[PDB]
Amino acid sequence: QAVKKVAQEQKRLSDERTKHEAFIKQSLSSMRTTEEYDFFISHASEDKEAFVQDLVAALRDLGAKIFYDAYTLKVGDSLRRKIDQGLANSKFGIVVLSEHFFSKQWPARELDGLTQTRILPIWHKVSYDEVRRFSPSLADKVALNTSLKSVEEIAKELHSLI
Amino acid sequence: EYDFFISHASEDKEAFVQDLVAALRDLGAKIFYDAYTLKVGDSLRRKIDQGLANSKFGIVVLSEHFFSKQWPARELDGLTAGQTRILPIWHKVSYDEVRRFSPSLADKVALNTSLKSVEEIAKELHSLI
Repeated sequence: QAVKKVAQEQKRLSDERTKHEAFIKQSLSSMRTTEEYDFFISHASEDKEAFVQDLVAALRDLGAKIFYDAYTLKVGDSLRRKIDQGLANSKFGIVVLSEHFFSKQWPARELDGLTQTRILPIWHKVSYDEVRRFSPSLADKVALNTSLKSVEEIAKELHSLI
Repeated sequence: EYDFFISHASEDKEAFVQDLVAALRDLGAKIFYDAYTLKVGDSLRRKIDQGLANSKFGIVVLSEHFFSKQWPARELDGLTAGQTRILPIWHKVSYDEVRRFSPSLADKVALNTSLKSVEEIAKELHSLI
């Protein structure tokens, strides 16, 4: 009888997951509907070899043009000026939201300013409470998750913007 | 008997487990966790079997520290199965890196701390009484 409630929870979790995938796909459709390069990707020094390499390896196979060596954050400058120089070069921009990213200690106003738009944040190995601590607004809104989709699926989803 | 039991790595007990146990105790549920913290040399399947006997439901928290303990593949793929009384919780872990250990566990949907808050996960767990 105890398993039945686990089944009910299972069904609820499944419906919620369905709604979430629908939401992000609907926002990307509105984003595409609304530059020499396709994407640029802002990340920390620690995430570069770990996740970013795999993502650009995934996107370049689909035929996307990216450059990630340029946009490594040293945590010594403004986030705004780093995302605007990339919007001048690329069609879209990606920010990898991780523990290494939040450890740089960025001004609240800039994180509040990260949120049609051409910028797409990707949650990588973070909890909701943790993101809510640095900026509750950034955590409240929707973004891509590495906990929900594989790197390859994420790459296809991004490629739908071009 | 107890309501839940929550197995976990020794590293996540102060970061997430203490918070969840606190939240679930604030909701009137009785759970125990210090007895079900696992060492690198353990049998996952037998440990959960001890857990389903002194409590009604079981919780496994899937984190980098949990996977750093190299469990057998058969014991992660067995978390899934058959009637199921166990509830996995994803905490700060990537999809692809779960696949490295168990694809069957990665395709199964579970509670995700990147989606809900600890208080929200607590309520959502309390719905099972």
